[PDB]
Amino acid sequence: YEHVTVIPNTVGVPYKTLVNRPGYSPMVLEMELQSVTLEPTLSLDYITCEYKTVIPSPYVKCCGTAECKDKSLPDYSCKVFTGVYPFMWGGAYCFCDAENTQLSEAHVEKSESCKTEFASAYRAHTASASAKLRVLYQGNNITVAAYANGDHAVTVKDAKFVVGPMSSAWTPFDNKIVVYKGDVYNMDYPPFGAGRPGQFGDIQSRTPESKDVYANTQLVLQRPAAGTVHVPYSQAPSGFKYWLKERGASLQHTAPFGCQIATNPVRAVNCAVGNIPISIDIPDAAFTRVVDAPSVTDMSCEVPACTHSSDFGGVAIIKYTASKKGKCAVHSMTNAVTIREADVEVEGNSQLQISFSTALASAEFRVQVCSTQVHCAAACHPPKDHIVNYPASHTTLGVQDISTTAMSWVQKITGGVGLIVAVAALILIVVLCVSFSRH
Amino acid sequence: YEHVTVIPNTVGVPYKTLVNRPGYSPMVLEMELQSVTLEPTLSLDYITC
Ligand SMILES: *[C@@H]1O[C@H](CO)[C@@H](O)[C@H](O)[C@H]1NC(C)=O
Repeated sequence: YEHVTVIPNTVGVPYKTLVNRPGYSPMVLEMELQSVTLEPTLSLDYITCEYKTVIPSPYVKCCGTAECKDKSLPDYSCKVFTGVYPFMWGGAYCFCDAENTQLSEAHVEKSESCKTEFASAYRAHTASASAKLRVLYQGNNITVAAYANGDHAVTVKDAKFVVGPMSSAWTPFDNKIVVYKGDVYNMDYPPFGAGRPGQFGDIQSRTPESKDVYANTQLVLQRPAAGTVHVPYSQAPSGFKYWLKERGASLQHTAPFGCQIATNPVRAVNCAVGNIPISIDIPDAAFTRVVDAPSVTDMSCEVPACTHSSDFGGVAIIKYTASKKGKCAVHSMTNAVTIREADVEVEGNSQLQISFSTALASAEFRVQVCSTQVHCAAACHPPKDHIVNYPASHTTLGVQDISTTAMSWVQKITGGVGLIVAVAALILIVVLCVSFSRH
Repeated sequence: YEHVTVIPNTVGVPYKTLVNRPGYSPMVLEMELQSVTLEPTLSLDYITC
């Protein structure tokens, strides 16, 4: 047998789905979402890290002049100066008072630290869904894992489960993302080869190991301090290290629906959006012919007390009489109320208790068991607490709601005098019809 | 659970107060006044003999 259902995309909220098959006892299964993972694409746009500035020993000269020869290196720069008269510990370096010259040059390269610490920019666009389910089958909890895209089919305990596709294509991610060691950020990185100094992307590297790099750091030299031998540099401050200082809030806090985000691999998990379709092919072995199930008769219901709450605040006692000892499923056919229990053993002329959750001020509903219906009417009361920690979406109430006793009040209010006014209009128009024929 | 009540200021007369809580069996408590003491201020104006 094949059964298809749909459930809200929520985690930790048990769901009852009643599959019925003529000629056999109908059975209701409990399905729970352990977690749902969304794996986005991974197109590594590039990486970046802190840079090291290499400035070899400056070239000094006397009574002669140096010269700049271009170097095919990133952001390589050079300069010359004249008239410098450096002094060392033992005295002047050389005699030429002003005929001397100084040549300096520098460049910037990647740091070995990049091999361990860095920030990587990807252009992830799409994603795939995988999920974990817990199912109450034959009186035991069973775990299943499958891709929640409507394609993956999984066989367990002789039954075939298919999940997905996700109703909503929404994702918390973005086309372009930047990832640190364990943090993710939605942020539009500058295009490769156009890094703006002092900002993210100031140095661009294709891979942590690729020797080729790109840089933009305005490396300008300056005239050295008089009387000293040294090289000054106007090295641009590293925007990469700085961006780590102003990273801002991570996406695990800014993600709508709070989809928890992990790494290695990067996934977004546990966000409630849309719903999921599930198709279950269940072999008939689990199915039991109706004759096998014990009968039921003399059904009475009572509610000693009930309390509409996020928990199972409602308790109902039912008196039942059955043919023989045996298991029997229990369900509520009204979505406004949910029942924690799935089935129960029935011996005969006995009673039982059931714990349920509702949201109506007055709970008036039918309950199905052993292919029989029993009414239940009660007046719940508001609990004391206004907010709770654990989640509970079972007790969902639409705009339609039970006015309870006040229902009668509005039923009494609905009475109007339109009938009498129409009667008066008819009477006047007829007594006029003596003179009013067809106008 | 919190319950508030008021009882006449009298001694030796038992009082029944029924506290009820939905979802549980209501319970009625017996409260009796053994005695009530009023201690006034003490500002010794003076003494004599
Ligand atoms: C299934 O999970 C529920 C959750 O609390 C647990 O109480 C129960 O013992 C588990 N096993 C079953 C229902 O067989």
